[PDB]
Amino acid sequence: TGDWRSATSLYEFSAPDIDGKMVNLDKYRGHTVIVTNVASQCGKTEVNYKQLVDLHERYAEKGLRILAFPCNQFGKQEPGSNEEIKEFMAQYNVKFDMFSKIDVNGDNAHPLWKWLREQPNGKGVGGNAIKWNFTKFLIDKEGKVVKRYGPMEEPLSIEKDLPKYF
Repeated sequence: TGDWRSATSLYEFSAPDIDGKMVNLDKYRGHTVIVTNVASQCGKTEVNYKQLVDLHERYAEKGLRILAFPCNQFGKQEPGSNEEIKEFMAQYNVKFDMFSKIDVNGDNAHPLWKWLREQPNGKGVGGNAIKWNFTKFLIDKEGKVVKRYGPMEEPLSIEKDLPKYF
């Protein structure tokens, strides 16, 4: 319907986790959140998964949550099923929150990702499309997008921004 456009925070959305269960994202109320689109066959798959796991291990106890959305729109680098994707992330000891595969660009993009890219701090410079695998959005404890990091920005580079939003 498009009726997601009236939302003004992360907490108005729901999305299915990687086991297929619908997660109401208002569960993240009051937490600091990173949302990222992931892929298993990307040149930066390893550095992003290793460093997202490191961020989660070190900062979950400070209220950080990480929401990972698989996406096959970037070089068909997430071709596997949700069950295969779940198995893949086990080699990295992923313990943050894993979601079912989605599109992030175009008319079929999941409404959460359409919304993320329309935010004042989520929309980028000359257009808001997701450029490639492992874009990250940093979301504050009120559910607002505060920063967007591109595919080349390694997760450890979010660390310098993260604690101030605690």
